[PDB]
Amino acid sequence: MREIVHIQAGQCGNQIGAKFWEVISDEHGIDPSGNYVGDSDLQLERISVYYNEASSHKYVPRAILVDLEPGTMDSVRSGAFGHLFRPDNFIFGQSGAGNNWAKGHYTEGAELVDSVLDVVRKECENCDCLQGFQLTHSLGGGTGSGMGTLLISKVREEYPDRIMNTFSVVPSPKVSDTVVEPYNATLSIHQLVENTDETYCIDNEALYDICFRTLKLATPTYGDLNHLVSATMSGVTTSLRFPGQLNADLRKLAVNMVPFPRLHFFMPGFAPLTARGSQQYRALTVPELTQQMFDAKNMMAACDPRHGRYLTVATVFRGRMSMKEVDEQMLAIQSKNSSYFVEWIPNNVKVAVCDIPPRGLKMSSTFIGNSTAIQELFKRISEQFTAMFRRKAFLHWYTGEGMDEMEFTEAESNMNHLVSEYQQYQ
Amino acid sequence: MRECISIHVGQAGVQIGNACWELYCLEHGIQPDGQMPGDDSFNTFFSETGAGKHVPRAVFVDLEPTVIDEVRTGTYRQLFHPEQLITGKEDAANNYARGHYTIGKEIIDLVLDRIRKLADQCTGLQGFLVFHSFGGGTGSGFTSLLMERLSVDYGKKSKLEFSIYPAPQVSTAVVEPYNSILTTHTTLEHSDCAFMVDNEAIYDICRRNLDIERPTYTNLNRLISQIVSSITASLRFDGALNVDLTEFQTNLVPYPRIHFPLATYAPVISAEKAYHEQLSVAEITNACFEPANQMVKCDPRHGKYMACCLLYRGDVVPKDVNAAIATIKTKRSIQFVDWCPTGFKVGINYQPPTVVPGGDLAKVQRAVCMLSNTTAIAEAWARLDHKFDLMYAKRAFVHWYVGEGMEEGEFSEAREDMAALEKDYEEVGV
Ligand SMILES: Nc1nc2c(ncn2[C@@H]2O[C@H](COP(=O)(O)OP(=O)(O)OP(=O)(O)O)[C@@H](O)[C@H]2O)c(=O)[nH]1
Ligand SMILES: Nc1nc2c(ncn2[C@@H]2O[C@H](COP(=O)(O)OP(=O)(O)O)[C@@H](O)[C@H]2O)c(=O)[nH]1
Ligand SMILES: [Mg+2]
Repeated sequence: MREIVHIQAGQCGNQIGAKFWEVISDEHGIDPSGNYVGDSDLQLERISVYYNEASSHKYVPRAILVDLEPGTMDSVRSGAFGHLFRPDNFIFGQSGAGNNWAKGHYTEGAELVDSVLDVVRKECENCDCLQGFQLTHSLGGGTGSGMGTLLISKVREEYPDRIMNTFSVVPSPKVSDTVVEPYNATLSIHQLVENTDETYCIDNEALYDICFRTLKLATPTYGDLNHLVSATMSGVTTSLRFPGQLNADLRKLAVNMVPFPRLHFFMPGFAPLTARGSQQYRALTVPELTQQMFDAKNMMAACDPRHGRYLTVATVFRGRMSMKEVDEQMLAIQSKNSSYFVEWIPNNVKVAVCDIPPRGLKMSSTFIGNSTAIQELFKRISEQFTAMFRRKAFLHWYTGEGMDEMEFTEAESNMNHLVSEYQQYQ
Repeated sequence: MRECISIHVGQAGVQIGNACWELYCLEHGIQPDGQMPGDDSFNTFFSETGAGKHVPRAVFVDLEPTVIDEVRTGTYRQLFHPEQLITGKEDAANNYARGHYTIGKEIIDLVLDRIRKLADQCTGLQGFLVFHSFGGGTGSGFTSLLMERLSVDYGKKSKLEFSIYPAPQVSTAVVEPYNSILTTHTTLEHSDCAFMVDNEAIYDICRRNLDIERPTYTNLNRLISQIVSSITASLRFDGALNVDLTEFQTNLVPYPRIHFPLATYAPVISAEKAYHEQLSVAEITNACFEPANQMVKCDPRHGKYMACCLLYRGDVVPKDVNAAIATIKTKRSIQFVDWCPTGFKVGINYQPPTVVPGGDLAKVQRAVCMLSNTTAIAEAWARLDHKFDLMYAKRAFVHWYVGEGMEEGEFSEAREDMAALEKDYEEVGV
């Protein structure tokens, strides 16, 4: 039936992908050995979407692991769920990308990608009906950005009408885990603004603030961040993977959420979020989840939606809910928050309600916003890039890899056009 | 003899269809396996096989398997013929283009042929029933296309449809106006009559009048099912006055370009209030003519009544009925268009509106269902056109439709037709 291919970019892509498949394996009750222990038919009903049926009935998740630094993939195989993935779908060469977008994209990753595409074609040929592709990666990483970019390019060229989206880590506004990031971000964003259907911006600082504040934590790690992200992913794919009212296909979401082809960028969000023991003072109702979802503090992207206007909003729900509470809350919210929404698009909300809640919760929901604070992200990125590029810092590496300066110029031009287009509608 | 083929397109149509058919099963004493352990007016809506197995006459169509798979795994899987359940591999994505053109074209032929054989089995065919959401891509496009095809093929066969009218305040999608206007364009050019219902009004009604907690689509569909069942019940049982759908066409359509009868149903009350509430025909009619009890959010007092069709069930004597109608005639808060001497027609049915086990509606020995036209619906069309005018002025989301095979001229033409409809209501309102 309807199927989605998940391509995990190197490093953070593979890690987040690991947690992603862990969550999905928990969702459908799939043992890490590939065995189905699930207690319901809805588990295996349409499960063919993310999984394939083996001869022994063991379920192989449909995914492709791509990294130039196998150490991560080695750690993945060393993981408990590493046995789910057949050794065939592991595709890696051995070199560092050195966080060089050009080196990864043009040279060493290009000697790889063909095999990845072969595997993609295999999976695609094994698809009854292909909805599209999804790419978990990171902006600022050489492999993630370069290889992810090359991959979405080739994949789109191979599958133009198919859905293509990516969950991409975006550079942090204050600190940075690497230098040269603005270059990779700019180039990747250029190729991403032209190539994909949609992309989800997520900054670690936002998740740090959220997890530290909302969930009241002490010493967790990236796993929890990836867990959250994968929870969001599971949410949208849950709307896809289970019955309910106003069931939302991915392209339907893409249709409702994107008025203008070139502005597809979104802000993911999730509810409910409560710390241990503080949950007892909270009640589970649609108003609560909506209050959490529309809270600027719960935005997983670094931004302040208070500055901007919503072009489109999609709130997906999970569990048993009354359509009324949703309707009333959306109406009241849109009513009192007026001027936070674009005036020439009446009814900016897209509602989808799944009857199947996530494990452990009576109800859950996720928030996909569209706003110009993304333009603000593009502003800071453009600024940093301009600062670094003006003095031609680190440029000799990319130039050494055969990357022409005109491409940087073009990328910046397109980014400026993009943010300008964000400012155009406001 | 007199038979009708039901049609359910989209989640709305299918679920409403489910409610409708379970209600039918309850009314005819049939059980999910297609058995019933005088009523041949059920043979009207049900065919039969050598084993005495009674199966419904309907066609379920969803471009995505989704709900229909729930139906296939549902209790009534033993009821419906496996061929009557038709599923594609993906939806219209709230895009009129797909459903009307890109997807449905590879499906609709099958659907049409199945409807044709289903029509071949009929001793006689009065018409069709099309259930869909208004503004939903699948329902909109596919029912537009299907209505065109059916209109071409079956000619003068009555075409009736129950559409869910988009609510003014609340919406499940941003693109609903486009699909809605394209729908009413291509549908108006074909459909004989269309019953408009707005979920918000149903919410207000059930909440306020039924005095219940915040409900879901279920009992909503049950109410719609009650209305539809009341109509078909006017057809499905021998009362004092029996009514053919052609008569609904005759009475509710003074002009070919205007058919949009608004549904209203009374009494609607809690089981507790039913004890204190005295049910009389006059009071029920008074409740029927109440603007708050209408199934659409349009206010009838902003326009005049053109045609009004009242369908009675259970215990009703035409004496106090005509008396009540006169009592209504005396009231000038309710005004009728000047050139219409009388817009009233009264159906009478002996069988009462049976209640569904686990249902929220109180049991009553009588009930009334109004089908009537007003220009307040033109006001609704106006607000719809306004929303569309905005979103179209900014050319939002158009690239989908365009890339998927729609032309801007179609949108323009549709809008022009809407303007024409507005002026039609305006001129007729004189
Ligand atoms: N009254 C009522 N309306 C419904 C119901 N289900 C869906 N709707 C209406 O349908 C609209 C949503 O579009 P759908 O009809 O679900 O579209 P679809 O059938 O899924 O087909 P696609 O648009 O291609 O996905 C909402 O605005 C509702 O008004 C229902 O069970 N009862
Ligand atoms: N959410 C999340 N982000 C990560 C994780 N690991 C790395 N990152 C992000 O990725 C960036 C580092 O880039 P990296 O992927 O290591 O460069 P690459 O080796 O060229 O792909 C940092 O800014 C981090 O924010 C992770 O486990 N979770
Ligand atoms: Mg649908």
